[PDB]
Amino acid sequence: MLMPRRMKYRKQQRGRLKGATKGGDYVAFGDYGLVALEPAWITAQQIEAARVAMVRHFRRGGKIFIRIFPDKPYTKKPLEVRMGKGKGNVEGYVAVVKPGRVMFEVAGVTEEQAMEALRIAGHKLPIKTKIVRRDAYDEAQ
Amino acid sequence: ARIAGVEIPRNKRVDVALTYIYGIGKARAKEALEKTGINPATRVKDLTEAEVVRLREYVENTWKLEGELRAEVAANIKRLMDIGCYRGLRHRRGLPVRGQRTRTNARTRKGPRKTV
Amino acid sequence: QVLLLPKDPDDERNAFLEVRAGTGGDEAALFAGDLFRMYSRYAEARRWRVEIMSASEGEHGGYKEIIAKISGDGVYGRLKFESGGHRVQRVPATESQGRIHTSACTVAVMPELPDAELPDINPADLRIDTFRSSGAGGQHVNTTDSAIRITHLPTGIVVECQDERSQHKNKAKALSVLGARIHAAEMAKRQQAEASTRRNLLGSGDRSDRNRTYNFPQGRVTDHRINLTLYRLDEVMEGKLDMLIEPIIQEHQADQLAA
Amino acid sequence: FVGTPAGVRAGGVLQEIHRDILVKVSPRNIPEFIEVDVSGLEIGDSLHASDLKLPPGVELAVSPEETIAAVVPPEDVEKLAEEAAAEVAEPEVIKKGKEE
RNA sequence: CGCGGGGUGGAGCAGCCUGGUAGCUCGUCGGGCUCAUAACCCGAAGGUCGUCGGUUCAAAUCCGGCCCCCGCAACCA
RNA sequence: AAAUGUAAC
Ligand SMILES: [Mg+2]
Ligand SMILES: [Mg+2]
Ligand SMILES: [Mg+2]
Ligand SMILES: [Mg+2]
Ligand SMILES: [Mg+2]
Ligand SMILES: [Mg+2]
Ligand SMILES: [Mg+2]
Ligand SMILES: [Mg+2]
Ligand SMILES: [Mg+2]
Ligand SMILES: [Mg+2]
Ligand SMILES: [Mg+2]
Ligand SMILES: [Mg+2]
Ligand SMILES: [Mg+2]
Ligand SMILES: [Mg+2]
Ligand SMILES: [Mg+2]
Ligand SMILES: [Mg+2]
Ligand SMILES: [Mg+2]
Ligand SMILES: [Mg+2]
Ligand SMILES: [Mg+2]
Ligand SMILES: [Mg+2]
Ligand SMILES: [Mg+2]
Ligand SMILES: [Mg+2]
Repeated sequence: MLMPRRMKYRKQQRGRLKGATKGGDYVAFGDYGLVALEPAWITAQQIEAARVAMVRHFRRGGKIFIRIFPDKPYTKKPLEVRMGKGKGNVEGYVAVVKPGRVMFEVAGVTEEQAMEALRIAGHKLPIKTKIVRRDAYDEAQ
Repeated sequence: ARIAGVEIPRNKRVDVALTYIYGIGKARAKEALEKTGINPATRVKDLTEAEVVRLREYVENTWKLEGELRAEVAANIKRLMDIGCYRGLRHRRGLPVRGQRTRTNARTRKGPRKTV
Repeated sequence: QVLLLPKDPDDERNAFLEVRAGTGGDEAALFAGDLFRMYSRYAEARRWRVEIMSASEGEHGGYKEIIAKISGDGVYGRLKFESGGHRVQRVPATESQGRIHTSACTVAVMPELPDAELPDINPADLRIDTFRSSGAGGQHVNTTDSAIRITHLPTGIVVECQDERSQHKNKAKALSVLGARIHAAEMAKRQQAEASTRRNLLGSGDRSDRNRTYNFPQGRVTDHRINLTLYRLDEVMEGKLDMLIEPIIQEHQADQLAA
Repeated sequence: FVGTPAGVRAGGVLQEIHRDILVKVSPRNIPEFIEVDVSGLEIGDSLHASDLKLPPGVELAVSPEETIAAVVPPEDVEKLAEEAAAEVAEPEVIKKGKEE
């Protein structure tokens, strides 16, 4: 699944989840988008489950665009160790997602297909989502 | 490169020295030394520059030598190889061409033995 | 005659050829090398990758064992009739009288079934039992449970450990030994299945029994399955033979088809 | 985008890279659209702004190398199996110090 | 999960620490002795140095991350 | 001070 091919540093501080998205808030490729309504670290497991959910609905046809990428390493200490002795090991990677980001985009597909695929994909994600379609507001960006 | 592109051995009789040219053998050696009237026994160190340019001018115009000769032989082989004749095929696979036996021998064409 | 009724898998897959000496000693091993050269002369005659993966040469030559992987389309379907004991009657390479000795060799033919490496510990079939350990440790052995005791419900293997103090260090060794028996018990039932099959094809009757006999006196290459006798040993025990297996393949259709 | 690309007939998808184009033109001269013939596009062929037939009085304001449309292969469940069993090499860390 | 040792031709080992050349034994191949095999004699072939990297002008070698393997440790309740 | 040669006169 999705993870950086290489990195400068193995482990990354957790940071914060303040505010609306920095960017990526408008539809830029497909006809419909799935927009995040609340902040979270989205795992590559969740991303790929949403993706597979969409292609397995389309069955054959369409095009999916994944606009978030999990580049942030996720760290966890081995089970049953005490505090200290350094930072835990990297167990996975997450994509930081804040309210308003277009996470996925679909094209080449009917409206009802796009509505249904993105809905099922929303059920694979740990946040509330909203389905949107391309607008003049999007094109004007 | 005195004559004719090659620097023929000095201290040697002119007839023998001339054979050190690609395209001139002993036969053509006795030929050019008659038609220029130069003693065949004389050493190349003992030639006159008159005789040198004399022997030079004749030899370089009567027969094809060194580079131009190599160019033709190759083209002659290049043609047989391109027209796809049996003679050509043998040249393309580096095998003997004059109907020689190849179960044994053929070492001059084939090269030293490749173990198996 | 509508040859289009019976079905068979494996016919197109890839086959192992295990040729071994039988009755005869060193001369028998010699003829095991003569047989392999034939399956190598013929596997080239349809363009089949014949790999050699195990063998044991005879002292005077040939092969005491020789095991090969013959790859290509239709490998097993062509060669499945070569399994058994092939008999020879010839003047050995080890006798100066010229007395004739009757030896035999054996051939195994197995199609490869997408081999192995597949199972891995999935939880729906595991009931894990936790409780308190047994022995020294003080009031901690008394209170903290920490003795993991797993039970693999489909296979029945129960490996159960109490060595390190934490049940999670104990969980690790419990899982890491269940696999060592889930794999051990499957690899047995597959190699127990590999010796029940092979023992039948080769047949202990390698004195003189099953398939073919090759006359070197008069050249009568015969297959006792049907009867068909011929003199093609020159053309068969020195090359391919894809056409002289055809009656053994054709008479084996009408064997199944007509009944 | 006038026409149905033949790649679309073969199962593909027309990715509409640009849905408009940047242009210098007079206000008295504003066209309503610019038609583009995409029916010739296979999987996966592309059109650029150089291929645009411009109406009179309108001048391209982007580089003609700018790509404007493409016909891409579709999503396919048949590929899911290889993608799920595709093993990924773990990320390499870029070396610092006496390693670089 | 700690600690410290290893992976180098087909098999078994050396080469590292003081970087530039990969060697030893058996084995494999071709030739001889013998009626023939072994043994013996002659000659020859054979290595991504576990990987992913890069240090250095230069890595089997030095230095990191990973994948295996070997030994030890895992105590006071 | 140097081994072996099975199995159909
Ligand atoms: Mg923090
Ligand atoms: Mg999380
Ligand atoms: Mg963390
Ligand atoms: Mg603890
Ligand atoms: Mg504590
Ligand atoms: Mg810590
Ligand atoms: Mg941690
Ligand atoms: Mg994770
Ligand atoms: Mg975001
Ligand atoms: Mg949700
Ligand atoms: Mg912008
Ligand atoms: Mg000459
Ligand atoms: Mg055996
Ligand atoms: Mg007790
Ligand atoms: Mg106590
Ligand atoms: Mg307790
Ligand atoms: Mg040693
Ligand atoms: Mg060692
Ligand atoms: Mg030898
Ligand atoms: Mg290393
Ligand atoms: Mg080196
Ligand atoms: Mg004590």
